[PDB]
Amino acid sequence: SVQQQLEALEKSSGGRLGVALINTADNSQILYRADERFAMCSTSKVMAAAAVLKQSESDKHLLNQRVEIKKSDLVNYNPIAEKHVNGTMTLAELGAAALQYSDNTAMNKLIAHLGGPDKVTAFARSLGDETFRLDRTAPTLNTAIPGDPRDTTTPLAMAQTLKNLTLGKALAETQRAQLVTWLKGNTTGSASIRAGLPKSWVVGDKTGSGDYGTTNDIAVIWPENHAPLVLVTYFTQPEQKAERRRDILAAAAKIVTHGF
Ligand SMILES: *C(=O)[C@@H](NC(=O)/C(=N\OC)c1csc(N)n1)[C@@H]1N=C(C(=O)O)C(=C)CS1
Repeated sequence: SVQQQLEALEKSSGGRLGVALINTADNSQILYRADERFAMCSTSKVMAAAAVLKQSESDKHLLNQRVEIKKSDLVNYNPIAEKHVNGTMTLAELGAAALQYSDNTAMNKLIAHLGGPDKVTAFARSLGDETFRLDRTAPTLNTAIPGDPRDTTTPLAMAQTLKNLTLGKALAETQRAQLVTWLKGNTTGSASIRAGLPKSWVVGDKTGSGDYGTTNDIAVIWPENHAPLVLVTYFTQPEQKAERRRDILAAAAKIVTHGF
């Protein structure tokens, strides 16, 4: 069975696997440690970007508002922001960079505008997500220390919220479409969930990487002849310097999407 397959995958993986798939055709779900907390790492950027999109609903000039990028803003990974030092990036461009290239500086600019990590949590709560919590900025929000509650959520919680954000009631249509466009254009998830699905399927996703070999990916999947699927695959390991295992995410995705 699917459950036995996931258990077998986890057993040989040397880590802890968290999976939550929602089939929007009948709202049925495939869950594996779906109620356990996992460090979200960069997958948390979706909530920060969505928070700004929500604001843009009542501020028509927000997305085009320029933000100055200084050398001091650069952190551990910022392939897009680095290209704009001494210049500016609009909030929309920061949203794009944060989601499609997982630019950590872009994420920090989004948090800074919103007023801090706690403001992202407040946004998640307003969506009915009582699990999500953002406590730090990038890159420390990716320490993924075992048992640390900071910057964590559960696979089911994130799956429900991602569904609400991309296919549901969370955002106004234009903003919802914008978030979807950003997710579909992600460049960082080839080897993750996407690697375990038919090549013709359209996918939007946000990956995450951190210490303890934490390897995450959250996605919305559009089959060619079926209703969308929302999938969260989180993976973490016992040693701080473990390698990321995107192959495990691809494997989990293949397992739970069999038949769709
Ligand atoms: C998000 O998860 C973030 N990850 C990091 O910045 C870190 N490691 O990534 C290799 C990190 C920060 S502190 C620490 N011990 N480790 C970005 N996300 C991705 C992704 O997988 O989507 C990146 C490719 C780049 S940085």
